[PDB]
Amino acid sequence: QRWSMQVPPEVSAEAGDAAVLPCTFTHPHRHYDGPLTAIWRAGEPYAGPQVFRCAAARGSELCQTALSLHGRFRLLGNPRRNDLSLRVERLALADDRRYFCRVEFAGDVHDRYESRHGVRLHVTA
Amino acid sequence: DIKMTQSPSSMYASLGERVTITCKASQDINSYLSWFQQKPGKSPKTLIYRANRLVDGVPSRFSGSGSGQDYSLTISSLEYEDMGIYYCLQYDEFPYTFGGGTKLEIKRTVAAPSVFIFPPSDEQLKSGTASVVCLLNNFYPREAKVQWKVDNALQSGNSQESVTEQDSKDSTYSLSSTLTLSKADYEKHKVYACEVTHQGLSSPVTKSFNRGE
Amino acid sequence: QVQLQQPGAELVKPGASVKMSCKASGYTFTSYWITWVIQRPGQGLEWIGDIYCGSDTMHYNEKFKNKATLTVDTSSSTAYMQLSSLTSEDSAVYYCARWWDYGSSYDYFDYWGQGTTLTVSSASTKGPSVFPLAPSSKSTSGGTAALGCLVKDYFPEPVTVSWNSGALTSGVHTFPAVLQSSGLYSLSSVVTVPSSSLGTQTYICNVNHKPSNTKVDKRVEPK
Repeated sequence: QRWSMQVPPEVSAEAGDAAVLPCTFTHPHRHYDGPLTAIWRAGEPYAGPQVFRCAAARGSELCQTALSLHGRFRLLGNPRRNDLSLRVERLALADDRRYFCRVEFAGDVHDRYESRHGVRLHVTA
Repeated sequence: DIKMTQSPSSMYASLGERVTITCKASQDINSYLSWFQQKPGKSPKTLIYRANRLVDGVPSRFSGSGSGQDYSLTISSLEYEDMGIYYCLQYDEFPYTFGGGTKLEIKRTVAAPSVFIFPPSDEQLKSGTASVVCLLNNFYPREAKVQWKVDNALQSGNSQESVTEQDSKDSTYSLSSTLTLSKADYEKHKVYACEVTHQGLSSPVTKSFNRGE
Repeated sequence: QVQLQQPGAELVKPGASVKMSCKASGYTFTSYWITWVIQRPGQGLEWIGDIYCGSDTMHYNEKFKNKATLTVDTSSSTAYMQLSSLTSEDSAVYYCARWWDYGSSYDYFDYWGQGTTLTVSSASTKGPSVFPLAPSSKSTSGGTAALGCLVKDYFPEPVTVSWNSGALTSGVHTFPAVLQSSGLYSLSSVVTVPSSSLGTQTYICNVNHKPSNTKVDKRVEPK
């Protein structure tokens, strides 16, 4: 019924390992099967550089990768099940940043939502 | 879109009282609730963010609590500087929405006004106008009654009053009453008096001058 | 030393546009987000929009989407808010505010500007007359004396009053302005001082009315 997003404020992991940035969302059009785009960006909401982008075709559960920085970002959540959780592989100290979760439906301009508050990823050495 | 309702709209509290004001959101705002204090003529001042985090420098008597839809701010022992309007704000999603505010007014012991009168300045008089100012300084409570008398004739329709906001150091108010006449009218009369009644006064006090003096 | 400086006041004609400024100093401008907030007198606060001063990325309250435009000028570290097709319903105070660490779960407003009082009106600006309220036997109380300045016939609000160039603040009452039947405003600013001080101290009210570019210093003397 309403757009909303569930994202923890903090995730910690050791450099060289893999971290999971969880993200789930609620949305209107509760059985939407149209074209979907999932985006993760870093640094700043709405304005930071994207680190991951995939898109799913109408009626398809496969979110095809359009962008994955260093090849180390991968979607774990099924977006047709309201899960946009992201896996970061082979973490580097430079990955210690704030990340923001974003989804875009097709249709009206307001069928899109990005986490106003992001998840801080802590990379331990 | 998210509605924010504060309670109460206004309240009186005494020095040293423990005061709590509440804010309820129409949705879960995930503890992204901030509280601000504002006094007349000044910009808001952020006190608490993320529902329970004190901005550095904010006194420890302030605290905040809540989750989901229900939030509160508590002052554990009220000080005079704590008067003002308090606003809550959800910043969980766009558009940010503020509550309607809580007016916090301080109750203190009765204090009679110090009453002063100022004749019009010579500079104003040569411009053709005479303004006579009666000043009621640092009284409580706010209610005060001022009447102008010109040669013992009670005046109406030629004065304007203004009351200060409550004072952050002693929780008193002050009042100005300004009687404005033409220079010709002013010079037709002799005795200018303002008569003040107030709960702190055992009987009405009169301040007056003679236009000659 | 963080500062957000806004002009105290702006008088603009109905139908016209105004560009309100918020000048930053004392920090790296491009690293922070700035928010604009409206306050109509007697009412509460309402969010206008956010802008990232590092990228010109804006988010607006839908209510204002055809009314307000947020921009930044990074050469002068100035944020701007333009309001178009002004009416009397737009007369209000507009604040800019800075966020700490916008986007962190721990972000918050860490600095507020002083606000711009916008008056929408067809009327010409008018600067005040300033008259002394002289201390005398009729303005003493228990060894203190009251004195002040009467600031008359100006438009629009506000005027600012200081005493002795800001060195005197304690014991000052600058009363809320009253509306005179001419549509011009008037106020008094009074201060209480030691009676004994009156023969050695100087008391000068400093009256500033920016819309008319009026600056007046009035020395107040006994009698």
